[PDB]
Amino acid sequence: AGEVKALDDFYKMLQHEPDRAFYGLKQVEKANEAMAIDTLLISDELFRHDVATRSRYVRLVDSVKENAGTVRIFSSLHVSGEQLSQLTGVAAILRFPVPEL
Repeated sequence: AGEVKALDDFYKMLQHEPDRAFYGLKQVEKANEAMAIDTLLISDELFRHDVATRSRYVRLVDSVKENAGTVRIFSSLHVSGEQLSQLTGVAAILRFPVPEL
């Protein structure tokens, strides 16, 4: 609902300002280091089944909230979550561009 609105806005951002729409954990982590994130979009599959990697995901979630961002956790039982999953399970809409990409 909010989930599908956010993901719509992600695809919109790819058209409107591509430098404010990233996917992939490395890109999204770089954007959070700059505190640039508007919304983090994450599949709950990524928490499901490896301690280090899961911890990396939980740090990211908490850190994004600490940086005045919003996190939206997607089920994978609709087309919306399935699509996020095709983008590696993590994406972000950025509030600001990150000049260093």
